[PDB]
Amino acid sequence: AFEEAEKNAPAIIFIDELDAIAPKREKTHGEVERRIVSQLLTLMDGLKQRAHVIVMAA
Amino acid sequence: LSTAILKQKNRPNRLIVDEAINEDNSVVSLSQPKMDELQLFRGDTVLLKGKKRREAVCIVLSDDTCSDEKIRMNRVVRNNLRVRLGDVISIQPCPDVKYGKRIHVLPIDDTVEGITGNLFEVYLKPYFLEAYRPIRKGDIFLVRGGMRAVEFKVVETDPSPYCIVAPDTVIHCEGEPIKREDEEESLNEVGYDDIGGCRKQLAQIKEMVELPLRHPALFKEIGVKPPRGILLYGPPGTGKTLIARAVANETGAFFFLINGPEIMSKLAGESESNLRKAFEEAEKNAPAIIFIDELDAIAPKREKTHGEVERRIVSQLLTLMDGLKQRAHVIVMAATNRPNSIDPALRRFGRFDREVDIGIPDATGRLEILQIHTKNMKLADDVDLEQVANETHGHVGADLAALCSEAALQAIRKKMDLIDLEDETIDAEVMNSLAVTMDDFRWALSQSNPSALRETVVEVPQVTWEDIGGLEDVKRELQELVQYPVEHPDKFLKFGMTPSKGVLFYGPPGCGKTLLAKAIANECQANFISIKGPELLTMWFGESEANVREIFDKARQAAPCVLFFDQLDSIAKARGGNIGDGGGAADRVINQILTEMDGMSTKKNVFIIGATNRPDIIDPAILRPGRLDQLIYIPLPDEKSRVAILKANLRKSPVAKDVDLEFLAKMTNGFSGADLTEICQRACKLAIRESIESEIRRERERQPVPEIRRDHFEEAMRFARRSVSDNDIRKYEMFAQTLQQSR
Ligand SMILES: Nc1ncnc2c1ncn2[C@@H]1O[C@H](COP(=O)(O)OP(=O)(O)OP(=O)(O)O)[C@@H](O)[C@H]1O
Ligand SMILES: Nc1ncnc2c1ncn2[C@@H]1O[C@H](COP(=O)(O)OP(=O)(O)OP(=O)(O)O)[C@@H](O)[C@H]1O
Ligand SMILES: [Mg+2]
Ligand SMILES: [Mg+2]
Repeated sequence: AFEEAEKNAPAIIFIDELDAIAPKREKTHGEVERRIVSQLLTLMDGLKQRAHVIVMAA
Repeated sequence: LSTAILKQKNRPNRLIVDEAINEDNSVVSLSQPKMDELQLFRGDTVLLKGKKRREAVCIVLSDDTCSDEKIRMNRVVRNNLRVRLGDVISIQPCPDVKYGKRIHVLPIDDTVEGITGNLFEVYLKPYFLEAYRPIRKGDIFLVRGGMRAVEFKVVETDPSPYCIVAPDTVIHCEGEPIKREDEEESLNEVGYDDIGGCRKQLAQIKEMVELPLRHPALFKEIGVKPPRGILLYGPPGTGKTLIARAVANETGAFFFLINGPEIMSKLAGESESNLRKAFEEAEKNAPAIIFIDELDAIAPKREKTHGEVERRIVSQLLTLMDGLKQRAHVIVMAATNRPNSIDPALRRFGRFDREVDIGIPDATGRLEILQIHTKNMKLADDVDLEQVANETHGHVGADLAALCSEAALQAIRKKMDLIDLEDETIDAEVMNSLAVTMDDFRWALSQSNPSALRETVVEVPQVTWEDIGGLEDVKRELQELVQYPVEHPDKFLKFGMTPSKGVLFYGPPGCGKTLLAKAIANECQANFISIKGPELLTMWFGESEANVREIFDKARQAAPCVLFFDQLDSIAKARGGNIGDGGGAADRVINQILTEMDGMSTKKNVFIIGATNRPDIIDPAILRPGRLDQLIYIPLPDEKSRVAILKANLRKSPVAKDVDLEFLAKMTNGFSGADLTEICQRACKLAIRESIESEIRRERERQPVPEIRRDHFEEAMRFARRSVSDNDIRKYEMFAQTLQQSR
């Protein structure tokens, strides 16, 4: 999702049901949820404002 | 118009089932005027629809003896239609029925036994010789002749399913005979008419599941999207799975059943793949219905879940129910008795958006359920299902089935004298005499109890109102407070006053509070829940509140129910008095109790009775209006009440005539009911000691005491003591004065 997001300069990402893939790490009982949250964090940080990719969440 | 879809409109095809005088299996008779109204000729083939999606084909005949509103059938085609006498069926002209190219039949296994010759040559061939009979696939027909008449099932038809058996048509009975049990199970199939007390719920279900699948064009044109997710929720045994079976049997749409825990599989990724396969197979065969029984098994809240596979399954269910909109005609219906345990996101818009509450039936609904369950039994004439419906205050439909089963089992027990279990066979006369009577149903009602109140049930002594002496005003007030709200709510609504739903008993120890509770349990026709004070408290945090919630919920489920709190001050003590000492769980318990007392609507008839001999330490909030409104002072008995108590205790005892109870009442001024009972018990023990010593003396001389006497009571009275002091009485007097001042 993120990669074919940066591939197109005006591309946009929308994450519906953010709480599903991004629960609070303080209260969570699974390794995979924490991994996916941190992976989303790394994907967000990888953006250098040159890709011009806008990510909304609901 | 809520249940308009249940009632069937009067149509020319709609006709009452009637007995046929002379019609054979392949023909039926209708009245000539009604026949002309239907534009039907003699000798025309006719297609009969029936319950549980079963149809038959016959030949319409004109009979003047037949009624116009009635269509005449023999029992064979009635069994082919799964119908009985008094039912309404629709008859239509079956078009382009063709002579059968070949038809394959299978006889029933029981009938073939004892028939040495060929079934075809003896029965089938003369039956179909120049018959030109119309038949359908799956029909069962009986042919007379030989040693025994033989039944047959037309398994295969060509052309299918309707075909005319011309002489050139080849009918053959080779193959495996059909078991009688299979035909019995097919005939005894669950339908919409096997459900009782859920007319409104059946209306909602038919409006949501049957109408969109039959007629989706109407929903498209009116502008709405038909509901996709339907969730049946209710107490156990209320009939959710019964409704699912009825829908599965009586719906033409493809039915897919998902048992919850069956989703799980050992292989990684196989469970959500099983869910995906279920939804894909529903899409392949559309219109489709997916029934998920025990939805809470695979769909708990993801936040509370500690397993990754369970959370992935909940997410897969969310995704599939979201994509259900793309699916053309798949409808997902789920059943659960723990609707609160379901993941909340699954109850949102677009997924399980419709919820049907299969609740506890009322008196008329219980009568319908009893009529449904007793239709096959051999009831006697004296039976009265109306009384049985009125007695079962908390039964849900599984309890009524249990009641019918127990009544029939008692009926069978009454013949265990005539038939021994070790006997190899039974005389036919014993079967002929066997029948269920009203006495058996009354025995069942005596044993019957709601399934919900199976953990709170306690053995209560058989205390009767005549066992209690005095307290006549209290007895009358309690009887009215129990009977009036349940019997005549309309008057209370008319005058605008809600009936009091809370009673507290306060008084000296031993004055008759728990005895009154026992009398209420034995005599009143209301379910009784008696709980000890500290029964609910649990060390684990959050469990005591859950216990209060469970007890109040199962009180509501059994309404009209009486919820008795013996030693209420343990359950409800003054807040802040012991707040500093302890964790604070008792305050949470009392707050939960207050919430439950406030939460009850008046429509549920849950009477709450509290008993305590320490009203001064009852929490003041409990006595506030709306919760435990009526406060009753069970006082220390007076002279007339003491005479009544002494008579009630000695009612079943042999007491000498010269024993004067009036003087005993006079001398025991400050005594309570427990004190008088102790006096009588002491007199009884003295009499028993005298009798035992007399028997010992007679045995000694070899190697009396017909009743209690005046000397026994005289000896017992010197041991007697007044249990309640004057200061104790003054305590309740001050409580009453303060309470009156507050009010
Ligand atoms: N309204 C009713 N009319 C007729 N029979 C009923 C009705 N409700 C229940 N029954 C009978 O009682 C039993 C109900 O069992 P069922 O599986 O339908 O209940 P349920 O609601 O699914 O319960 P649970 O929550 O424990 O799964 C069946 O034997 C059924 O014949
Ligand atoms: N009015 C009465 N008629 C007959 N027996 C009575 C009466 N009042 C009390 N008794 C008898 O005296 C005893 C009193 O017990 P009971 O359960 O009625 O007391 P209680 O009022 O609930 O008191 P406690 O506060 O000690 O629990 C029992 O043995 C009961 O049978
Ligand atoms: Mg069930
Ligand atoms: Mg008591």
